[PDB]
Amino acid sequence: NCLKLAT
Amino acid sequence: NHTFLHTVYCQDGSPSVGLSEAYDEDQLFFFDFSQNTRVPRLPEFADWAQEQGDAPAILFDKEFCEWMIQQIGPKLDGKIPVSRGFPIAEVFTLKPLEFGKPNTLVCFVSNLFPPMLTVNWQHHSVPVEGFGPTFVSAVDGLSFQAFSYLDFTPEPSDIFSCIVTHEIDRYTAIAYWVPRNALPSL
Amino acid sequence: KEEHVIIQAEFYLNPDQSGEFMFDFDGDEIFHVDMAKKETVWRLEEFGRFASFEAQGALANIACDKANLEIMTKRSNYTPITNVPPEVTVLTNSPVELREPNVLICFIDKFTPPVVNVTWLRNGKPVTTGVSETVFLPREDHLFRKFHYLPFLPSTEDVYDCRVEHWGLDEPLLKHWEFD
Amino acid sequence: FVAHVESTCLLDDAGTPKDFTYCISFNKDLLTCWDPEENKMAPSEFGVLNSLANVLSQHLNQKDTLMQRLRNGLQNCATHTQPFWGSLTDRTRPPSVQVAKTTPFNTREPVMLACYVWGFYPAEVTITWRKNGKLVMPHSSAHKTAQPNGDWTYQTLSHLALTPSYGDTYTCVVEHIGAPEPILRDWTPGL
Amino acid sequence: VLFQGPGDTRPRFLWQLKFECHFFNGTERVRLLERSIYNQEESVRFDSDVGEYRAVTELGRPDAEYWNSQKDLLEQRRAAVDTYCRHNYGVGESFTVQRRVEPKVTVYPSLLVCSVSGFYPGSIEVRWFRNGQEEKAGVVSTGLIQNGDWTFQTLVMLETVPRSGEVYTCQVEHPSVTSPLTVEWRA
Ligand SMILES: *[C@@H]1O[C@H](CO)[C@@H](O[C@@H]2O[C@H](CO)[C@@H](O)[C@H](O)[C@H]2NC(C)=O)[C@H](O)[C@H]1NC(C)=O
Repeated sequence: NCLKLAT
Repeated sequence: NHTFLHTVYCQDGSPSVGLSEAYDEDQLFFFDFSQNTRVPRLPEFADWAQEQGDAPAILFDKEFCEWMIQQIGPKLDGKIPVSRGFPIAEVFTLKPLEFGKPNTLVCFVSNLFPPMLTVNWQHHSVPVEGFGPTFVSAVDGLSFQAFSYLDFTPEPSDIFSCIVTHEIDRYTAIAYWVPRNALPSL
Repeated sequence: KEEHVIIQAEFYLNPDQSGEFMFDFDGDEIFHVDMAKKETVWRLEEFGRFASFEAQGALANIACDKANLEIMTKRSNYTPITNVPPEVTVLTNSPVELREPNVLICFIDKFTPPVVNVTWLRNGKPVTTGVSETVFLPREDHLFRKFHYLPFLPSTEDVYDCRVEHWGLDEPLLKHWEFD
Repeated sequence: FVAHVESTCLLDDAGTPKDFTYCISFNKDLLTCWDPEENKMAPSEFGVLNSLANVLSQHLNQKDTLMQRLRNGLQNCATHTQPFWGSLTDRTRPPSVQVAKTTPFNTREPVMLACYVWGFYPAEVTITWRKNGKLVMPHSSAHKTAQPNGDWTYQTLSHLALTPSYGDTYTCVVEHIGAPEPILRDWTPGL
Repeated sequence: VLFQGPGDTRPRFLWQLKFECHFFNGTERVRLLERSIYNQEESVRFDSDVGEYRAVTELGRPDAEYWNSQKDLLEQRRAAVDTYCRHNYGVGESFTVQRRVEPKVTVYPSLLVCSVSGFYPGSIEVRWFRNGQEEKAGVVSTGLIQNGDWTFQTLVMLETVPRSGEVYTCQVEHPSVTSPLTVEWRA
């Protein structure tokens, strides 16, 4: 899975 | 206890499909789908070349594999990375080095994947005959190897090279050979 | 005082759109995936099985990194990486003897961003046959390193150069080797 | 890409299959192998390509000409491996051996002998040194295995570092199946 | 956009992500370090010894806070020391500790050079002797050099103006050999 930065 | 490898494989690009049979990691037959001919690796092996107890299994495997390349390919192309190794050449004599006596350089190519290659021999960086074919075979762990042979008579100033072209993208590998520790005279 | 380190390192770079996914044991590459070739490549044949197993989803990982880069670039107000020019060294695999086949190694170290042009020059001409090269390898300080190789047969006449280009360099670096 | 349809049979000198596999891989990734216990293709890959591994497994699981071809995997091997088998099973080429000096490396010792051993088959081989009849440890360690020449012959070597004395005679002692008696080769300090 | 000097001065932006498994004494102690780097500045990490994400720099503050709120994610990283680190160390041991290649040791004048090349792994010891007596003065080394191909090399120099009759010995201790290697040189 992809750990996405805060947006 | 021994092993008998029966390896059907196929790929994009030529050779599109092949089968390699090996006993204890030496090639017995490489199949020729052109004439449904099972070719032997040595002359001594020529006679069991036509056992067609194999044919239905071979035809199934051959086709199911080509299905995979043709039908799975389009799906995964660009979606997963393509497996690929840079081949490695080594060059050594068949017999111990003895100046003036007949000998044979062996170019052993390893870590070959995918199995598309061209081998070239040179003498002092000058192209030379090649003395026959390049035998590609399957090895355990889903990899390939290849051998090529150059007959020669070793002299003290010899320099030879083997150049291996991986045909997936024309990457080249090189291995030099020079006379060393030649055996003496009684 | 530690014994071993395994590192999974990924990067993505704009506006080049280059990227990598690799594994590393005590500084040595187990295998990589490139965005330029999209091949899974194991460093030695012994790592073949491991690499196939561990690289099947590497392209997605890089796509994830790309998306995170764009968020970070934006968040930083488009602050650009500062070019750091490489240190380059040329040495041989083993002690050199005449007519004794050897291997030139060019080490390109301590640089960023991970973009370089490396060419081997023999007597001032580029060598195309027999050259190998590593991809961009990670460092503790977050710069990169790279290796280029050329199997060769030492002689008194032949003279070699490793030419390196990088945006942190005012001009190309030429590292010379000759037989002495 | 490279797809693989690979079957291996683990035979015997006698000719008796002691095991059997049939496996499918794609892109060097092992996807699904035959299980002779439950008579079906079971997924081996549980990574990204797992989903694909179930799809191939089930396409094959519905073919009669296949599910029984492999149910009789063991006995089928013996059938194909019968005309040439026995023949290869006792194929041997004896090893030719020579001893000469070679350039010393990794040693203070002024002399290094090399025992060359070649042309043999099968690959398995045992080399030992004797100094005037009595055994002695070699320069070699770290598990050397014969190099395949790729034409059903193998080659190898062994070294012994020494300080030559006048009467001394050194012996290379090679043990291969290709010869009934252990091969001996001698060398004495001359000149 | 700014124009000067050499072709392609366009700005670059770089993102790196690193997972580092640090092993102590086999696998008895293991430390996972998950790092995010923008350009050259590491901004946020998960240090298995700390148990949660922590901003290194300002730019990482939003991420540490956001990722720590995912109580689910924390649980999985906290267990990664086993599922990822220890598990992957399992696989290999062609790459892990087991690998062993023996050095090629040679000695040649230049100042005497003791060349130790082609070995693995990188733990080695190289000593100089004059007539049986160890010489520690005047001994420098290029350092341990990684070739990038899973072998190391090093040059260890001894400064002397040799005298006739003298025997110099380089001695090498490495895991690949049970007893030390020695190579000599004389003039
Ligand atoms: C790597 O080499 C390439 C080509 O040798 C360089 O590319 C060119 O850059 C100039 C301006 O700097 C352009 O005018 C050309 O059109 C480019 N050529 C190509 C083929 O793209 C590139 O700049 C080099 N990279 C580095 C880091 O120096």
